Parts: sequence; C-alpha cells; structure tokens
Amino acid sequence: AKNVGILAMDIYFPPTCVQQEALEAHDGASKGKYTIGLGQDCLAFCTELEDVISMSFNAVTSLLEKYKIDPKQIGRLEVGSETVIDKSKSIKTFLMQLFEKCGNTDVEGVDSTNACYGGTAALLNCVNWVESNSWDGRYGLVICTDSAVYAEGPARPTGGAAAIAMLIGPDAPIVFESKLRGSHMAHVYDFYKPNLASEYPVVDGKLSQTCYLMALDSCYKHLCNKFEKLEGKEFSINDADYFVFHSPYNKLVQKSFARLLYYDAKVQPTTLVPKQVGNMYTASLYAAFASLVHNKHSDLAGKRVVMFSYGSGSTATMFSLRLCENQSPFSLSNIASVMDVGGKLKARHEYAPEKFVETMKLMEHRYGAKEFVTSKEGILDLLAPGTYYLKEVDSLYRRFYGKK
Amino acid sequence: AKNVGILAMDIYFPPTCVQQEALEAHDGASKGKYTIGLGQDCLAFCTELEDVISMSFNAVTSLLEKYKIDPKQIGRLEVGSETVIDKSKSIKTFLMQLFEKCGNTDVEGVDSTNACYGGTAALLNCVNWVESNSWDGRYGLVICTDSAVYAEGPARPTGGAAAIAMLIGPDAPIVFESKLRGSHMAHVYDFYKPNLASEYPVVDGKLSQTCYLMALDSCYKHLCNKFEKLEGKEFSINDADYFVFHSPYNKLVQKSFARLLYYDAKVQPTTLVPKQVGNMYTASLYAAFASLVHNKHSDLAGKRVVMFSYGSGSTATMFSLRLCENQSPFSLSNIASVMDVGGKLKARHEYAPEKFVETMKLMEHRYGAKEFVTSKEGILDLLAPGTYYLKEVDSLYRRFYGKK
Ligand SMILES: *C(=O)[C@H](CO)[C@H](O)CCCC[C@@H](C)C/C(C)=C/C(C)=C/C(=O)O
Ligand SMILES: *C(=O)[C@H](CO)[C@H](O)CCCC[C@@H](C)C/C(C)=C/C(C)=C/C(=O)O
Repeated sequence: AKNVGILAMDIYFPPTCVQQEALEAHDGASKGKYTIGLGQDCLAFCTELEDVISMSFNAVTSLLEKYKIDPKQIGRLEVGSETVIDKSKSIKTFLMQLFEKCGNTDVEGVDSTNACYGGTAALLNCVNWVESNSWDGRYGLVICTDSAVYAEGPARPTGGAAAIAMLIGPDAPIVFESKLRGSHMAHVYDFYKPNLASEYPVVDGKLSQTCYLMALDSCYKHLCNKFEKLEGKEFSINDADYFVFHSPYNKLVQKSFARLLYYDAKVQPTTLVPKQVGNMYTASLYAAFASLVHNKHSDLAGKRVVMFSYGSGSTATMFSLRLCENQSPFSLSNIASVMDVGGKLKARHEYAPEKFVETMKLMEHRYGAKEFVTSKEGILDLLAPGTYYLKEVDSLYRRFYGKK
Repeated sequence: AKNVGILAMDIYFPPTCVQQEALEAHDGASKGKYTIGLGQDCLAFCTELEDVISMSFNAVTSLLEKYKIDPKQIGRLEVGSETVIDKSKSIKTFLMQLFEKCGNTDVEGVDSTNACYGGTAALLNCVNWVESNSWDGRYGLVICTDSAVYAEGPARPTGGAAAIAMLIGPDAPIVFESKLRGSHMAHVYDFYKPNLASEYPVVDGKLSQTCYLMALDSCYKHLCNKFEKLEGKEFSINDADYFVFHSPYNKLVQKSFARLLYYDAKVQPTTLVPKQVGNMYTASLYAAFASLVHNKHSDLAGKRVVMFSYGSGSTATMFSLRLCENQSPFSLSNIASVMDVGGKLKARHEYAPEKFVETMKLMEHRYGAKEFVTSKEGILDLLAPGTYYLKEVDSLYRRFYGKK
C-alpha cells in the first residue's frame, strides 16, 4: 500500500443562497461589514428539503457514478460532522442505505466528532486503515458534512452548508507525506454547543482568538521539527507551493497565513468556494482544497500543498500533501472536470434576504420536530435533477428521502 | 510495528449501586424478572458527583500511574461513547487536561460515535494508527465511557456506567489477528435517541431482535470466510477458546453465543463485571473482556479470544485476538493485578431502591442544566481517595472537577 491519499473527490452544496451585500442592507449593517469584515460574498443554506444526510447522499452518489466506482469496492466509510441528527444513530448508518441493494454491508467506520475537525479526523483514520494489516484491498470513503441554522443575531451571516466525499487508496494523485505533520489538542472553552436543545453556540471571542493562534503556531512549529528531520532544514513559507486552511470566513484565512510569515500566489486560489458558499465547518478546509484543484489543476503536479485543520475545543492538525498528475479517472485533471465547481455556481438560485430569514425561521421550528411533511412547491423545482431531498419526518423521528 | 494490540488496561465504575432483587420488590415486578429475565445482579450508577468525563479521568490516570506510563509517551488518544455532553466539544478535549501540565499537546484523535460500538471503532483506529506510515513511535490510548439515566419506566433496570482505558502498541500480550474479522453495517431504526432534549430512546423491539441477529450472523459468516482463507478450514465454536460479547444484559450474551452454535467453558468467565455493574454501552464488550482476564489470566496465554461488538443503528464487528504471556508491565498477569476487579467490587456502596430512584430524579434535573453546584455531603465520603468528581457547572455550562 504505497502513495496513499485522495484518489477522487466531489462536493455538493445546496443551490439556494443569499447575497452578503443584500444582507448587510437588510440588517442594520454599514457597507462592507460582511463582504470586507468577514471577506464573504455569498451564503448557501439548506431549505426544509435538504440536510446533512441528503447532502451526503448527493456527494457519495456523484463520486461513485462519475469516477465509475463500484459500491462493492468500498471497505471503509467514515463521516466527519458536528451536525447532530441523533445522539445514537450515526450519519454513517444512513449512508449504508446506498450499499444494501448491492449487498456490501461489510464496511468499517463510523462518525468522528470535534467541532470543524471531524472530517480531518475521519480522513486520517482512512489513510491509516489503507496502510494497516487489517486492510482488505478496497477503497476507503470519507464524508464531511455540515449545515448551520442561525435565524437571528450576529451569528446569522456566518452560516453555510456542504458535503464533501473523498475516495482513499494507494497510488493517488494527492499523496500524504506521512510524517510531515503537527497536531495540537487542548481543553478549552472557546466555541461550543452545550445546550442540547439549541443550535446556538456559546462563544468566548477573546479566548477563541488566543486558542486558535496557539494551535496554529504549535501545529506549525511541530511540522517544522519533522521537516528538519525529513529534509535537513527549517520549514518556511517558501517550502510549500500552497497553503489551505479551515475557512469559515475569508478574513480568518488572510490572518492565518499572515501569522505563518505570497497570499496572492499561495492562498488566493483556495478561496473560491468558501467565499461563495460560506462556513462549511468540517467540509470547509476540503472545499478550500477543492477550489485549489479547480483553479490550478494543470499547475499542481509536482507541488506541495500544506493543509491546516482546526476545530474549537480544541483539536488541530497541520499536514502536508504531495500532488502529481496520474492516470484518469484518478487524475488532478479528471478531479477538476468531475467536480465542475463552475457548473455548480452557475446553477444556483438566489433568495431575497427576507425569504432567507423566513426559511431560517422555518428551520428553527423543524429542528427537533417530528411528525411533519416538508412543503415542496417552489422549492423542489430549484434542485438539480437527481437531488436527494427530505419528504417527511414521522411521529417516531424517522426521516424519509426522495430523489429528483 | 509488529504484534499490535492491547498492552495495558484499566476500568473504573462508580462505587454506588442498587441490587436488582431489591429493585424487583420495589417495582411491581414478580420474582426474578431482572435477575432471571435480564440475567443481572447489580446496577452501578453515577451520582451528581460523577459523569463520563470524571470516570474517564479515573481510568486514564489509573492506567498511566499503575503501569507507570509517561504522559509524553501517548501519541494518539481516542474516545468512544454515546453519552453527549456537548454537540461540538468532544470528550477527548476534556481528557487533554491531563496532558498539558507536562506539555504533550501533539496528540491525534477525537470522539467516535455509534451507539455501543464507538469504543470498538476507536480501538480499530488506534491499532491502524500504530501500523501506519504516520506512526511516530508512541502509544495509542483508547477510552470507552458511558452512563445511563432512566428515572422511570421499563428502561430503568437496564442502566449502568463505566469507563475503560486501553494502551495500544506493538509486542502486546493481546494481539489482533488482523484479517480474522467480519463487519456488518446497515441503515435501521431499531434503538435510537432522536430527541435531543431527552435521554429516553425510541426502541423498536421486534426490529431490534431481527437486526441484531442479522448482524451477528453476517459478522460470523464473514469471519468464517476469512478464516477459510487464513487457515484452510471453516470456523466453528471449536476454533476459539473464548467468546466475548457486547453485554448490556446477560441474557443477550446467552442467546448470542447459542446463536453461533460450551457456554460454561467459553463465555461464562466473561460475565462477572457486566452482571454486577450493568449496561456499560461502549465499554460493555471491554468489561466482559476485563472479566475474562481477571478470571482466567493464567490460562489465557496461547488462546484465541473472539470479540463481538454491536451498536444499534446499526454497526457491528466480530474480530479475533491471540493472547500470550509477555513481560511485565505488559503481561496478562500484571493486567489482572492492576485492574483489581475483586478489590473494586468489595469497595462498593449499596443504595436502597428508593434512594437510587431519588438519585435518578436528581440526574434528570441536572441533565442540560447550568449554573449549579453539586451537593457533596454523604456522597463524597463514598468515593475512593483520588476520585475525580464534578464540583459545579457554571452559568456558561463549563464543568469544573475536583479530586479526592
Ligand atoms: C469549527 O471548529 C468552528 C465552528 O464549528 C470554527 O469554524 C473554527 C473557529 C474559528 C475561530 C475564530 C472565530 C476566531 C479567530 C482565532 C479569528 C482570528 C485569530 C483572526 C485574526 O485576525 O487573528
Ligand atoms: C448499544 O448500541 C445499545 C444501547 O446503546 C444496546 O446495548 C445494544 C442493542 C441490544 C439489542 C437488544 C435490546 C435486542 C436483542 C437482539 C435481544 C435478543 C435477540 C436476544 C435473543 O434471545 O435473541
């Protein structure tokens, strides 16, 4: 099992969105409070028809269909998220629905949690599984999936939603440099969700500030130590071609890279999807990476891409990747083609801020609700053909999905 | 990295408990409804002073102190559970508290969830991490931790609480047979917690019945296929010395082994702690294993121990272990000594059923509560010296712990 990493990749985000500038006007906010202060342009959100589960079906289905992967060929499936549907039943069990009507039930892995890190945790687990004595010769599959509902308050411009699927195995175009990494993990009360009934976090801004920079510094310093062992020198900004970050809002990206000290060369091409879609939590780092493949796929072979994953609480890892052109279907070039990031941004559907706010109120009401049917007219029409959607939640909280 | 598996092990459960027979009398129940119907003898529960976090500190502290492990020597720490304290902040971040005042913050891993499987998922992840190219030479550490609150109804005799800590690395006394395994994973609505506000599950008994047996059968059949490849024959009950099961209640253990078709030889010594402590969810399989080491440590070298992990939803894995006597501190003999299962059962403190029920009411009230100080008189006296306990939860849901 050699050159293990990401073989294939896809992204889904809901087509429904609201413009940050329009939102500034609708709110009390002075010009550029979101577009400049946050550095964000557009916000994708889930309507009543979409959730972290349906988004996951879209992403996994698309990957398997487009890279032509046989479902029997998946041996480990793992999900990273902080969007809790059930306190017992993992998002992973839902995803097994896709694997039953071809009889592939022997599939390791479950859900991994810590804030916007769980996707990273799951990815590392799969890479390790491919390299282990237990490996059965099959692909791993990692999903990152998250969605935010803030109907009110200062949090509301900071939401977003997506799902990412990544195929893992040997001889990849996106190879992990196994030892080029640094982690930092601590017990902090910086940004957390201690109110089971509520989606609203408890945020300690000043401590969040200190704890994030401490992690980034420490992760950086530890990667540098391992670089010194690996290649015989200190690691600097010059020792990678690109830096990709957890990107809840673009201003954090700017500060973070600055802290490492170029941005136009090394970081700017990672900003497309995060800036247009919003905070994607566990999927944010990977959407930033997806933007890089989209923008630069023809320049990426031979290059080093450094990746920094954060999650409040806190858990962080900086790690490194070596990219090369390979053979289709698992090539940098085929990955860009399949993701069709440009096609997905054109296919979007904009909401006036008021209709966005109404939809957010609705989402508040449905959160923890049971025994309801979703309302489809005018919304279902906006979803791409084939899209999984929520039809109803029964009186026992069971969720039933449709396709189209 | 060879002969990877469990190097060292410890268990903590709260010393406070209620007798199943006394409980039958207190409830409407006819003689032997719990002791025979469930096959259970005693029930350990957390009082206001103890939770999955404090129990985890007890287990990890004890392992590191008693097997004399240096905290800097842990490279990956993972937690399995279905007891949700926060929807963002993992139990793992809490545990990092132990690693800061010696500066070991570079520690991979987070929380793994699916029902009473998450501990297994986490264990597999660590074994894989030791065998991966990313492995840095250090120990992995796995925690399983869970606690139940049922103040009312038919669920109430079926609770329990514990935490288990397992040290992972090469040259172990408890070696994984990498390929001797079978998993089964499906999308079922059998036993789940869809009500974020509530601890009470939704149970579909008849479907739970069918889905559990399907998993056990399928896991079994897949392990048999891999056995045929590995050793050239079909796997039968005769091809292992012991079978250890997820053990929420002892009657499930009896049926499950019967389904594989001896019990007195192969399964009976795995029943001590589960029967005295109750349902330990993610830690239950491993407490059953701990009981086996306790009872049979001097017979275990050379033997095969088959292990079956279940979690509703559903996720299952049957896997196999090869045990041998090794060198202290990581010997079957030293592990039995350190766990002192006999010492812990003698040190217990019994509650009349009424006082148990009052304590359960209290736990209902504190669940999701903030801004309270715990009441200590009469309870703190019952905890072993050194025990971590909850002092208070502040107005921002932060939890503060004491020791003693
Ligand atoms: C994910 O773990 C979490 C929400 O679930 C979130 O996306 C990551 C936390 C982001 C922390 C910022 C809110 C605070 C931060 C450190 C901003 C700073 C330091 C930028 C700067 O100018 O320094
Ligand atoms: C853990 O995943 C879960 C609670 O969190 C629980 O401990 C495991 C589910 C146990 C399922 C039983 C309640 C149903 C069962 C199949 C009993 C049977 C089949 C025994 C028998 O006689 O067959």
